[PDB]
Amino acid sequence: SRQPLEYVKGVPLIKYFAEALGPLQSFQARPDDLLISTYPKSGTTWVSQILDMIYQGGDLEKCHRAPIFNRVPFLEFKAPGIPSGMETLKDTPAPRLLKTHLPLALLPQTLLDQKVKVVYVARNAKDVAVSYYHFYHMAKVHPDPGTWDSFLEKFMVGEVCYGSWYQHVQEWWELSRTHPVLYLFYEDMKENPKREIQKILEFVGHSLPEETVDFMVQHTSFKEMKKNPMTNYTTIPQEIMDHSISPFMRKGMAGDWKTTFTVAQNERFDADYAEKMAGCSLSFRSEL
Ligand SMILES: Nc1ncnc2c1ncn2[C@@H]1O[C@H](COP(=O)(O)O)[C@@H](OP(=O)(O)O)[C@H]1O
Ligand SMILES: N#Cc1cc2ccc(O)cc2oc1=O
Repeated sequence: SRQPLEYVKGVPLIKYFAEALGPLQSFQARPDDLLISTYPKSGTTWVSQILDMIYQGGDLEKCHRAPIFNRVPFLEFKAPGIPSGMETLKDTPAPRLLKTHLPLALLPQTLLDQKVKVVYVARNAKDVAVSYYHFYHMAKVHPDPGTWDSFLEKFMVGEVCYGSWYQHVQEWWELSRTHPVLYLFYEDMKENPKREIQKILEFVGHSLPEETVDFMVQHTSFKEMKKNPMTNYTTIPQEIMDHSISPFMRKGMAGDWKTTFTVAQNERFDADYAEKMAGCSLSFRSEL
């Protein structure tokens, strides 16, 4: 493991994800599919759990039928010993929830032709960066992230798995212009999850009772999801993920980046960020 990244169409990737793209070429989307798309560490699991509960009518015992990574197939996923997004998906009953981090340049065209509904979650880049740094350590398939300063440097030039956060959040934002895309923010979800959930409920067309929403709002909170082995990844083998080094469910906070970023890193990050997100309507909250 810890192989360096491989590049495909300008997108750096973990070697195994890269290979995954082959079999991923045969994939056929259905009109009733729903795609969960985020830049890594931006709240994929949060919203996956939310979405699956909606798909099970709120029943909690049904959501414990299997790991979230089995309930929500990971499109580009493939790893040494353990089913590939494509396998797991063969036994996946419709309507299907699917997970991806792929930028548009790599996204299977079938998804756009079938006009598949997309739920996109964005998070502030500073928190994403810190989160991703910690994730790199614990998720052993990735290259050495190095020191934090070193990793922060790569993250600014997009030399991390999945490429530039700046390109990802902006390209799906423009797609939303003209594809059914619910475009959400991690920090809004943090602020008032109930509100975000109604948005999701509306988006997917379903409608659920208050009692049921508050129910979901609470079994989708960080602590509950941190408790639940069907969401905390603690059944994924040690070799792929060691939660000792760092939990998948680490902090779940907005503003955590302030205890990692140095003042110098912050000033340099802010200056470069301006340049890159210039002429863009996207407006992020670094803190609540
Ligand atoms: N229910 C929840 N509420 C808030 N944050 C959550 C959450 N479940 C997971 N997260 C956080 O989302 C990040 C991982 O997202 P993804 O699923 O996209 O990889 C981690 O952030 P931290 O590293 O800040 O803890 C994780 O703690
Ligand atoms: N190896 C590996 C993994 C990479 C990975 C990347 C993104 C993600 O959301 C979940 C992931 O889970 C993994 O097990």
